[PDB]
Amino acid sequence: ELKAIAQEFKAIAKEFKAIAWEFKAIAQK
Amino acid sequence: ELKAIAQEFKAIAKEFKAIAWEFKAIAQK
Amino acid sequence: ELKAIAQEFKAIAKEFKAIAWEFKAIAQK
Amino acid sequence: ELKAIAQEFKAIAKEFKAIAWEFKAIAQK
Amino acid sequence: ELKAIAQEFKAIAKEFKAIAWEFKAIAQK
Amino acid sequence: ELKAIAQEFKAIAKEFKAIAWEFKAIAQK
Repeated sequence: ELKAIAQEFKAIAKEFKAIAWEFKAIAQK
Repeated sequence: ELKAIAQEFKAIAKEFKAIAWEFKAIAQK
Repeated sequence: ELKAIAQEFKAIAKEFKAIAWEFKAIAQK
Repeated sequence: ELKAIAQEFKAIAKEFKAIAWEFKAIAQK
Repeated sequence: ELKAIAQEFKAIAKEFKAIAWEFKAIAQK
Repeated sequence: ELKAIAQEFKAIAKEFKAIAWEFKAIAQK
């Protein structure tokens, strides 16, 4: 299902947004 | 938090496993 | 290095967000 | 080839599983 | 090991390069 | 849509290539 693929990429985008935030904090640190 | 990063990559791995499974099913058909 | 990694993950997150939207568009065809 | 895409996403999932495992080990320490 | 993480991201980059190529061919098609 | 997806995956591949290089730099510290 492409509908499932779309939803899974949406979740991946959310997780990478969080990863970017955490590395941003580590770097600033 | 590195623990947060690790958890988020674990989630990403699980989503890509699902994406691979869906594309495989699409390709099968 | 970590600052650059944080920015690269931020850009990756935005790109996966766009990919998810494109697949969503194809899914609800 | 969709079969190639599916195979490549399967490989990606396996690499991110490994990345999650490594970051978890780093965070543990 | 960050050395392992670096190698795993290098592999991921290679796989996404192939995915991009295959979708480019499907789209052109 | 597929054309845009192909281009987004191409950009993602390049970004993961850069991330891999940055982690490689941190790894051989």
